[PDB]
Amino acid sequence: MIPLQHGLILAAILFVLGLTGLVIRRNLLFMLIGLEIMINASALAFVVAGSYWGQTDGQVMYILAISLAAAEASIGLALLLQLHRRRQNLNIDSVSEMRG
Amino acid sequence: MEFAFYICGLIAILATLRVITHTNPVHALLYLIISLLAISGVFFSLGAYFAGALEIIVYAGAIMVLFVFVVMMLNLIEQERQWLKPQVWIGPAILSAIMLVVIVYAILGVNDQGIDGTPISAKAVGITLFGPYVLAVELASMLLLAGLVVAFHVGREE
Amino acid sequence: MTITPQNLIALLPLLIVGLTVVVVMLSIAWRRNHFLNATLSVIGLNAALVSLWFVGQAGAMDVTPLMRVDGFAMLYTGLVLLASLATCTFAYPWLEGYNDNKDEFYLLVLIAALGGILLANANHLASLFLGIELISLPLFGLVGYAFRQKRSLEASIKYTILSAAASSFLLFGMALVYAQSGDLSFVALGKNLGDGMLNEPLLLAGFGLMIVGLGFKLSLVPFHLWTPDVYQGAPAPVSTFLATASKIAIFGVVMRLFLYAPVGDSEAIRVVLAIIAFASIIFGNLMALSQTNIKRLLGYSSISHLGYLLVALIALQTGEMSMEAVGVYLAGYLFSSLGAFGVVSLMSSPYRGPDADSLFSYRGLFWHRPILAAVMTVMMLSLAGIPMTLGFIGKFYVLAVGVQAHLWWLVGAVVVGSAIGLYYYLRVAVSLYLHAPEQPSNWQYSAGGIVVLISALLVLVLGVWPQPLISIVRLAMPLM
Amino acid sequence: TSTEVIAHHWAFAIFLIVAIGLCCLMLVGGWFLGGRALSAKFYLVAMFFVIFDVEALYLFAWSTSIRESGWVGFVEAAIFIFVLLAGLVYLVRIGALDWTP
Amino acid sequence: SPELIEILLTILKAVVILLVVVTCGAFMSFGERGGSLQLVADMIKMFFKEDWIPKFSDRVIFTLAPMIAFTSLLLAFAIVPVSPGWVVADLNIGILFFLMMAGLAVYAVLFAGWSSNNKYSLLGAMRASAQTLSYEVFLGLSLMGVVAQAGSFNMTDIVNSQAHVWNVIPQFFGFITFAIAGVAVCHRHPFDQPELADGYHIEYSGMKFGLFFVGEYIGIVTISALMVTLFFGGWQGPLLPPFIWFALKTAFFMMMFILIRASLPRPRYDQVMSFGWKICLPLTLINLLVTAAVILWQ
Ligand SMILES: CCCCCCCCCCCCCCCCCC(=O)OC[C@H](COP(=O)(O)OCCN)OC(=O)CCCCCCCCCCCCCCCCC
Ligand SMILES: CCCCCCCCCCCCCCCCCC(=O)OC[C@H](COP(=O)(O)OCCN)OC(=O)CCCCCCCCCCCCCCCCC
Ligand SMILES: CCCCCCCCCCCCCCCCCC(=O)OC[C@H](COP(=O)(O)OCCN)OC(=O)CCCCCCCCCCCCCCCCC
Ligand SMILES: CCCCCCCCCCCCCCCCCCCC
Ligand SMILES: CCCCCCCCCCCCCCCCCCCC
Ligand SMILES: CCCCCCCCCCCCCCCCCCCC
Repeated sequence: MIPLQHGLILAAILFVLGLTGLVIRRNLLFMLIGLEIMINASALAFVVAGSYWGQTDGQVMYILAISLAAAEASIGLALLLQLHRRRQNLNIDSVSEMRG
Repeated sequence: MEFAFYICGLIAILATLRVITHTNPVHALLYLIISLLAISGVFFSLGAYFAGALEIIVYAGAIMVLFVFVVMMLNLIEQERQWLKPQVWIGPAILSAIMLVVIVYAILGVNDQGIDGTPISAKAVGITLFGPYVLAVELASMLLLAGLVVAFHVGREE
Repeated sequence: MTITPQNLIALLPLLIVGLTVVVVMLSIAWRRNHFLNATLSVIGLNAALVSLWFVGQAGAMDVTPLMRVDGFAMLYTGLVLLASLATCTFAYPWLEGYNDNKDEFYLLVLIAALGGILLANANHLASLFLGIELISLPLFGLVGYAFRQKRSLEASIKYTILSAAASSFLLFGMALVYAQSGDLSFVALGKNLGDGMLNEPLLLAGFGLMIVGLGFKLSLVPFHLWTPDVYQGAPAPVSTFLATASKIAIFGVVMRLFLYAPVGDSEAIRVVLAIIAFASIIFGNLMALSQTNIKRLLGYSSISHLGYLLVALIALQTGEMSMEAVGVYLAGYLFSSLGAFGVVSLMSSPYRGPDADSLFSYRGLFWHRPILAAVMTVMMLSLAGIPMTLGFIGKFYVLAVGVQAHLWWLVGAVVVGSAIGLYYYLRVAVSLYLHAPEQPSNWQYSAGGIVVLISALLVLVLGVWPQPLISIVRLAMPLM
Repeated sequence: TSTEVIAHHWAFAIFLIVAIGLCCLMLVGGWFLGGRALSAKFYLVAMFFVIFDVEALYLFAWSTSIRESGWVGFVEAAIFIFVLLAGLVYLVRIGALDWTP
Repeated sequence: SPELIEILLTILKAVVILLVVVTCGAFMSFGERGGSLQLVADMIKMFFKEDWIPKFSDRVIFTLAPMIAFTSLLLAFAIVPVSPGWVVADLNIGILFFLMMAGLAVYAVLFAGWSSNNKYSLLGAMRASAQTLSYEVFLGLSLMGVVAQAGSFNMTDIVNSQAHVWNVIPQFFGFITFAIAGVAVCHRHPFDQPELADGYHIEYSGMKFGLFFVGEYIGIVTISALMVTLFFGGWQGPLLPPFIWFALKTAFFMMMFILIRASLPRPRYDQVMSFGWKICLPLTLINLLVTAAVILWQ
């Protein structure tokens, strides 16, 4: 009764919202937050695709996606803690000296 | 089932929109938790009961707890509000809008017989996970071990 | 399908690398011994090579709905394992200079080798996604292993953020493809489309998002800007492992995906990949023109060489020798980049600390270390495509595959980018034999030295005499 | 859709809204009526909780279908739990799970 | 119509269960403290007391934390079957829904500590949050022993699977780990106050403080009822009605929580984390492995 198209469009909306939140923010924490939004949107799209076909594979890919999201959130917050404890500044544009 | 799906999708979209524009980190994380709860409600509308339970247990109950922990220990760019003035988000917003309109053009035009909403239980997901998905399970434990090792190596104080 | 005992006899390198991970981890939990843990890592990788020989005694079979093991998979597994062994060998003097925990580096290197093996045997979207994450996140750890170093922390943050974004793109594309196809197997990606309906927009857009993620992973233009910063900031053995193992494993699974997907011979994806290959070759060669940093220069070089590989990939279904060309090119590129980043590793070893500069200064290298200057020159000529080297044999293979498929724009791009490459590679080599104005004693440094000399001897011998490697690659046919 | 399942859906929804409304009305009556007049170990503990929670989800999925998975599934969970215990042992011996050094 | 009076009877049963649970939590606040109207006395004392939000604090987070501390375990009660025909939601996920509410419960402590504009209260909240995460990490597996024996996430199916042998005997290690995890997730003695670190309930006064207290005792009601349902056969009894048996077993566990508070002493903070992780997590993994081997052998 629910269209697959509507669930896919909802996942796409959340994905592009996470992408623009990733781009527009100088603070690294909001960049990590936008990354979490994008990966949650991708997992939602996999759930919609799996539930449309009546298959278990969508929830399995969802489980793999949230395992990835947990590990990436852990690593990114470790890197953010390192940046804050070595520079006392979460500005990502200051971490830019390698260029050319 | 359609009613809950549409309200939860709308709540998730609205909460994400408040997430990416807010200035306070704790408030943004609270809106993100609200969006995760809405996404779990969407999962329960589709019949993916295990996915909704996992969206509350693992995403809102573990990962956002980690983000909240980091924000509290930071005790925290905020003052100027760069992302609010249109001269900063003029480009990225229309770029994301163009990407979204191309994606939803691809979405419109596919075979769509509708979603039945029959519950795919966690028992069947377990049979699949521990049937034809042995290497996904073992290497996913392997991946989480890798993430644990990396995050301890980087995030410890000394 | 389920698991048989013979399926376990078609799984040994994965199990060997995983058991090496567990054993090294428990040995770290026992005590913090750099020598013993590094040795356990290299014995585990060598045993995985011997396990590859043992499964070469066995046949080719589909071990899961996920995995498929054939000679294609064994060839790419061997390339990944050789890259990992070289990385550990270069990492030991570097980690000897590193005044912190050292064996976590080996644990992450082994875990990334496991992900490379998974990508080498992947026949399924779930396995491809898992292998990509399994080579990515240990590289998050390894690129910023020296997180107190400001350049390494910068490279870690850049690679972590950008690879998380690319993983999101790839996952979204996989979800759209599964929404269309209804099956995550490689062979079913387009099976439910017939009568010329192969160009369905949802399948194409899903493959486009996967192309964005994979082309980030392959340093393809315009997902290439991370490459010089991440290459320069990362530790030099980590740069070696990234440039060799990650790109080889991801391009192998991309080769398999475009081989068994029925949507692989759509004209739209072929044209997009042709544009990406053209831009990658030209942009990498042009951007490496005025580089005084060897690591950034090798990043741009990696962009151009993956453009050549993409040119070989486009001629898959039209031609026949495309996968053989990819194998020969991958062997030559593996040995060349191994030797190049190995010299970068040993001259930057031991690690001098987070505050000291890691500048290379290759000018005048002959007058204080002649043999490493000779090996650097040999690999510079190999990446240029000089006929006395196996890099030319790969260039000749991709040129033959572009001529057979009549890809004249890509052939002209190869020639022009080759000329620009001649300029900057020969500048690097003649700088090695210039005069420097002004400016070890272990056996693991000598092990890294003999590794780069062995790679030079292999690239020179297979440049003059390429037939053994050609016959090695040719027998590695997969289950068609 | 049976009568019992929609009755239970209505009962669950009423349970939700009565509980939330009772708490909100409790705080509203509290406010309206009356007379006016850090160390990195926290991040590591939360991170360990997240990782082991995802492993716990895999074990959750196994546990509900034991009779439909056979001894092969037990073996699968055996290497899974062995790697989990190896990681836990690793964290214990390296001092990661040691609040007091 | 029979359908309308059936759904209204089910709604009335759910509301009766909810009111009984709330009144039981408040009445056992009194019982942990003849004087039946004493509870009403403190109730209207906190009701009519003026409320003080700190001036330089965050209003929404400060107001939101007691709501979480109440509604999390209050909603977690909804899966518990009391008697045949007296369940609120016969969910397919069940104990997963309990795990969802227990996961959301940590935000009350974190939010209270941050919104209370005080470094000491913030440090105490981080300490308590680390503790409850350290015990929530094995709460689910301690219940997975029972789930593995029953082969389903449903609660009525678990109670029907307890029709001959109660799961206290085969899942005694699951019994012990779920008891410790239920006590620790409720932030009560001996896991009551882990605190330069002060309490995170400071700056809370009046009806918000009442919300925190009644939410803790409601969580005690929910944990004891789920304890009975999972490990002590639920409502199954030979002579008395099933409602009566469930009531006596729930009261039995609730006064044993009170007795554990009144008797046991408080271990140290690092001792609490070391015990939690190092003992209870490998013990629970081993318990689930041995349980699986036993059921597959039979
Ligand atoms: C009221 C107007 C809006 C007011 C403001 C927003 C309030 C919250 C709105 C979202 C949550 C409630 C949505 C409405 C649910 C009502 C019940 C319903 O529609 O149930 C249908 C279905 C029952 O299951 P099924 O067996 O599939 O039945 C289908 C036909 N027989 O149900 C299902 O399949 C699943 C039911 C939903 C999933 C469980 C509940 C999820 C709750 C998510 C909360 C998100 C955070 C909210 C934050 C609010 C503040 C911003
Ligand atoms: C008759 C027409 C039909 C036949 C056409 C045949 C084509 C192949 C044969 C002709 C090739 C002509 C090449 C001309 C440039 C040769 C290289 C050169 O002059 O390099 C010197 C110069 C460096 O000088 P310097 O001042 O030291 O640099 C600044 C830093 N110190 O170097 C530089 O500034 C950078 C050099 C970059 C690499 C060289 C340029 C390559 C361009 C593509 C070549 C391929 C052919 C394209 C078409 C050519 C015209 C038809
Ligand atoms: C501060 C407020 C925050 C937001 C609070 C909630 C807002 C919405 C409130 C109104 C909700 C109305 C009820 C919604 C429908 C309930 C029934 C339902 O979900 O039925 C669907 C499904 C049935 O499945 P089952 O019965 O097992 O199988 C047979 C299938 N016919 O059953 C299921 O899928 C059951 C699983 C889903 C149950 C969700 C219950 C609410 C969860 C959110 C709690 C939030 C707590 C507060 C915030 C915490 C901190 C952030
Ligand atoms: C096919 C490979 C061709 C290049 C080989 C490079 C290494 C050869 C062995 C070392 C030779 C070094 C010669 C240095 C001469 C310096 C003269 C300076 C004064 C004019
Ligand atoms: C910036 C560098 C640009 C390099 C461009 C190199 C171009 C080389 C020459 C390409 C010629 C292609 C001719 C294609 C003809 C196809 C005819 C098809 C007939 C059916
Ligand atoms: C009915 C009796 C059956 C007895 C034998 C049961 C076990 C047989 C099959 C064993 C399969 C083991 C698979 C292990 C996979 C490990 C993957 C590790 C990846 C790193």
